[PDB]
Amino acid sequence: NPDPVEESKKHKLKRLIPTPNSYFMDVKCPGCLQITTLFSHAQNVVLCGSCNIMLCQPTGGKCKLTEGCSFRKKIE
Amino acid sequence: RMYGKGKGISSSTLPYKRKQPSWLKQKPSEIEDAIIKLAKKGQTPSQIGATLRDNYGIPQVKSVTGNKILRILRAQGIATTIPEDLYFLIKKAVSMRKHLEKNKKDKDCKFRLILTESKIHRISRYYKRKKLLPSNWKYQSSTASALIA
Amino acid sequence: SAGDNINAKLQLVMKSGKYQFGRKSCLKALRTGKGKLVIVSSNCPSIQRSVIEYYAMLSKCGVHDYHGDNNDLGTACGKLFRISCLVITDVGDSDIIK
Amino acid sequence: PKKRRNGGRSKHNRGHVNPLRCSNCGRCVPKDKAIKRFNIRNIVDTSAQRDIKEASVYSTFQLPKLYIKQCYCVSCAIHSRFVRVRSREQRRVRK
Amino acid sequence: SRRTKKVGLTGKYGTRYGSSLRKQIKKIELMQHAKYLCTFCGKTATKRTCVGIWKCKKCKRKVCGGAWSLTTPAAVAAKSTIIRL
Amino acid sequence: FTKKEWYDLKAPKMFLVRNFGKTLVTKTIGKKLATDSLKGRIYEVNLADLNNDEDQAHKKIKLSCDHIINRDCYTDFCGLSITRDKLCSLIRKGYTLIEGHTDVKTLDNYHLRMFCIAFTKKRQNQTKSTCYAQTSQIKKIRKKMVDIMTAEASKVLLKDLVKKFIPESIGKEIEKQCKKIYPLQNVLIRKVKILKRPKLDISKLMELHT
Amino acid sequence: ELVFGVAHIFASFNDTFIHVTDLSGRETLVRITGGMKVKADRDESSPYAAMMAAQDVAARLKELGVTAIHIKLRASGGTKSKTPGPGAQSALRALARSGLKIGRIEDVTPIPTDSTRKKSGRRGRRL
RNA sequence: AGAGGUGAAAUUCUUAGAUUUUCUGGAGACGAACAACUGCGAAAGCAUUUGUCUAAAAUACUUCCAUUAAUCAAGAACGAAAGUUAAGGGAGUGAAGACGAUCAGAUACCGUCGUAAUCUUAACCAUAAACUAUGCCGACUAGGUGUUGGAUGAAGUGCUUCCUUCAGUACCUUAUGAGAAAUCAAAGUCUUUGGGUUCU
Repeated sequence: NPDPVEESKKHKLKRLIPTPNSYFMDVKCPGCLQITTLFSHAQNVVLCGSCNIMLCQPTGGKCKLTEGCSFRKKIE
Repeated sequence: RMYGKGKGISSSTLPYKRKQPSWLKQKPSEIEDAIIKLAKKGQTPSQIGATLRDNYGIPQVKSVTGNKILRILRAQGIATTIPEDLYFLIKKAVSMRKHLEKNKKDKDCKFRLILTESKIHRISRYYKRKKLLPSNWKYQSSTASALIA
Repeated sequence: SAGDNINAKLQLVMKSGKYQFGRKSCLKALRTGKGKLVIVSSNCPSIQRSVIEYYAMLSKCGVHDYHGDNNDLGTACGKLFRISCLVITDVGDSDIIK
Repeated sequence: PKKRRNGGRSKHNRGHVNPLRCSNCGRCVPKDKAIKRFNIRNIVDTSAQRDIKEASVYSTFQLPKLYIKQCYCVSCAIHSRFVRVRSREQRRVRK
Repeated sequence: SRRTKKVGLTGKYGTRYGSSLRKQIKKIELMQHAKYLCTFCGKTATKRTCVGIWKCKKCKRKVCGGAWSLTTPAAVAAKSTIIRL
Repeated sequence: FTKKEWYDLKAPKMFLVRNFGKTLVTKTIGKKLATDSLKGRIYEVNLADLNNDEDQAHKKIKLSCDHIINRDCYTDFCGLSITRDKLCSLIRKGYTLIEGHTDVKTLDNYHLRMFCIAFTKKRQNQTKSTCYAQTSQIKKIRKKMVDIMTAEASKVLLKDLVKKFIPESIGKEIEKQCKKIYPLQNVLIRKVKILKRPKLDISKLMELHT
Repeated sequence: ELVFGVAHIFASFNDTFIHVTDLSGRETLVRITGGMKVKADRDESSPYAAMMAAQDVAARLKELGVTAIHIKLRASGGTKSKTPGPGAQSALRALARSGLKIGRIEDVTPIPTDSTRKKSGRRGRRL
């Protein structure tokens, strides 16, 4: 029954209601205490505001990110 | 797909939420100012939106400000005279023609050049059916090298 | 893409900044010191490129040897005539300086 | 009436395959259609291996092996009984 | 308007000599009378002066070349091999 | 015939048995010195019967008769090759084989061309039927292996180059580095050919014979 | 004291060449083949002819003084055929039985990494 | 002292040393084994290495434009092999041809040789069982086994497998689906007959 379908996350993009798989997050690089926004499935390299350091490596998917930091989904 | 085979359904699908994301406290005035500055520094609107999303964290500029990026770019009067897709097609055709001139034995490059110029003519016909491209515009294949302005 | 980047920067300055092409104009710009960057085509006659480099090194202005000939330099500038030498009086919002 | 679903060869997503030459008759046959036998065989029968061992030294000498890799056209393979005619239903079975 | 269907510059020969001979001489007269790129000044103004000499109308500079074209494949290949080193 | 006399064949110092066979030459009459004829002939001899170990029976060395004194020929390294049966046994359907070759000169100005061959491994948890590798990985492996077989064959002399062929150190090192790109099974220098050699120096020939 | 020669064995669906030289490959000691061991214009490739060829060369090697022999097997050539002819079996058999030391055996038939065109048309032989 | 070759043979080469062994140099060709019911390409077709140039596809995208699209008489690009023209090349194979055999005959099948051709360059030619004998675009309809290229999540050991998914690519079974049947997951959703379009 296709209306109240609940576990269509494993379904390919453009499900019954097409919703993108990407999202946005904030990264707290350890020892840097800086604020910036970051896109999952990004395509460019980024630099922090406080201390100039790389954060994510642009690849064909969700990037590699750095060795550490605390990265949290910023969906409200 | 226009030429060849393969459906290739890969694309980007916008989220259901049409409004500005709630977390975004950014203001449309500086969004437009940044878009103008970035276009002035010189980038096509597609990659303008790309770097806007990646480095400024403002997805779907149409959500932040109630219109499209090429629309504001035109409203500022600084939009280019040749649309992005037509310009890129012309650039690719120019490059492959330059290559063909040296290697005229590249039948495959000849075939692909024919396809590219067919696309150019169809796209230009559409763009001049719209008023946003002069009626006398033709794209003869000689001056296309400098036509990139 | 060793020439693609410089061609793109040239296209950007042609739109934004002010420039001048021609041996006489570029020589005058170097004399007055208003030149910031001089582009020399690979086709430039040896004497002309020599005097250009001497003027530029006197006036502390950079010289960039174009990868193409004067036809290619004109095409890159968007003109339909040979150029063979360029002076950038000012750079607009272009990264050609570095 | 299309005796075989694959047309007697193994060509798919392909226009042309380079032919090889039958090891028996020398006729050109497409590589995917040719019947290939990679036979690994001794130089000598077991009786002669015993004699080679007893006329050899190192007390561990191992008789070399022949790797031949023949390929045959349909007619040559059928005549050499490398393949059988088989029945209509058994024709589908490959292994 | 178009003056000849296919004879081209060989129309000066009328009906004399064979058709094959006229076509063969046309093929190379086309490139013997053409203008070539002067790599020294960049202007396509190099014309044949004599059987193996090519002069640029702008440079006033002349260069040894082929009988009917500024360059021949055998010479350009040799130059390429030399410059490879 | 009755006018032919035996000659002994000697092997260089780094080898084991040092006397691997006899050769025949006709009489020394006329302008035929019967030593010019003996000079510069090639002997293809296995390593099993040269170092008395079975595990190296798959390789054969070429020795070129370089000097003759009295009655024995001393020879020198002239080439290397693995045997056909082993080469064919190494090739099985389901794996991609890597082939590479390079030209390299040693400190002795000894110009060599070396061909090495490799195969892809199956690892343990694959549970598949094929071990094919992407052409990009093929290219990377070939580049890495050409560089490796060039560097350590160029920074070493010919004698120690041969004495490092003997333990196939090249294959061990190529594995130790290529574990991190694609697992490879038995990889060895398939063949070594002497492209050109310096003028004969009897001094160093006898130095490596003694 | 053990002295070694090299026997190039050539089995090619016709006369089986038996060719013993020294280690270098020059200085041929004895070449017998199978043509002179049978005078029927046939059976040149036969085991019958190969066996007498092999015992004859073994006798001559014994009288020459070489007692150990290496083997180099060869089949036709790079275009004709890859499989050794009927005579190789009996050549090796008789060389073993004749009593001389047999050392190392190796297959050396010329194998083209190329594909130079072989005889007969694309239709091949019709017999 | 024979060697080639054959179902036997012969033509042919061969005491001036053939065939055979080994080495050196040259030449043209080809690019095996890996090599697959695998990949790429509109089709023809495309397999030695490296470099440069060039394009394509899939995937990922909260990037841009916003109907720009589908199919197409005329017209255009490409179009195996053979063939034609002109230079070069010319090893091997080899339409023609010449021999030797077989046969009643054999101008054929077989064998020895061999011109054109095959190869490169520059032009023509525009045809093949150019075949999946199946035009292109779109929607829907079923399970399983694989396999190629991406992307997602997790677990054996920074490394590798499994899960999901897109796009190719085959195969097996199944049809109260079709078909004259062979068979077909399209050749189905057709007398319960009309998605669009071209050709015959």
